Amino acid sequence: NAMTHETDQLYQAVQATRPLLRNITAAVERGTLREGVTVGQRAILEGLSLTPGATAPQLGAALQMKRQYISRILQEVQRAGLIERRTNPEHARSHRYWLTPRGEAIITAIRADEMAKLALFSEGFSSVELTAYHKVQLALTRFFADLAKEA
Amino acid sequence: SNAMTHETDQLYQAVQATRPLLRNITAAVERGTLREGVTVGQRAILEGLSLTPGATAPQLGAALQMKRQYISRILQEVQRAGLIERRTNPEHARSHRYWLTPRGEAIITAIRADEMAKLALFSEGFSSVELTAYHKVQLALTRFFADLAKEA
Repeated sequence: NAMTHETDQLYQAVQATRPLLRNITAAVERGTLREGVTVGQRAILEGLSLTPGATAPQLGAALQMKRQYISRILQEVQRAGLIERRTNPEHARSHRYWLTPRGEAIITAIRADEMAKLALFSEGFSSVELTAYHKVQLALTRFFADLAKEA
Repeated sequence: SNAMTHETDQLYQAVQATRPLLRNITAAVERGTLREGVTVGQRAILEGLSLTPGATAPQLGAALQMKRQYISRILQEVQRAGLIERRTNPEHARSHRYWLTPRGEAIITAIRADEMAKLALFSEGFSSVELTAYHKVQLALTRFFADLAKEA
């Protein structure tokens, strides 16, 4: 039973993952709507910022999102003039997408606002505490993945 | 890039892991629950009734932050499996109140013992100070984003 206090505490942290994800999404949306876009649209803009010229299937794999969802969001951001499609002379059906200057400006603004807010949050903790958070967060992700594949 | 960029880039990567983490937790938990013959959703209801014996379905819904349709579906599954029972509510007949059966009790106990033993295995890889920092920052982040969502 010597580990009980620690596992009770860790379980409480693990249980906060679900409300945390809901709160991240809702907080993110506050910032994205100021730039006229949704959270889902932001995800696609961030994806194309990271990999200019990606295909819809590639974006789906990178963002771990279903084809249907990627397809809908691509249409929304394209209609809004935030991305453009260029021809793919190697494989014509493999449509490739790039941010437009406006889409670039929007995702840049969103990211700067988000990092400024993360900086605010971080001011309340030592870098040692935050580094421990990161290490444990990633190790838990790994740990549960392994249990799901193996146990 | 100002002096905080390294730290916020790292924290951002941690925040971004929240979605695959929740997926992986759910998948890992399901491995344990199916060994005792139940699903993850069924486990959530058994755990809720373990914590508050005699709860109503709306009370469980509020405690678990789940929709009434979902709670209703799961309550039927566990009742059909003989894991919970409904008792009469002579104060408000409409307000059905539920309790674990001894079988439901055995199952959720077994699931919880297994989950905690696996959390202890994980925890062996870290100092208690690291894990405490994780808990503190986890809960502080939950609050921080809640506040942004309500206020910004």
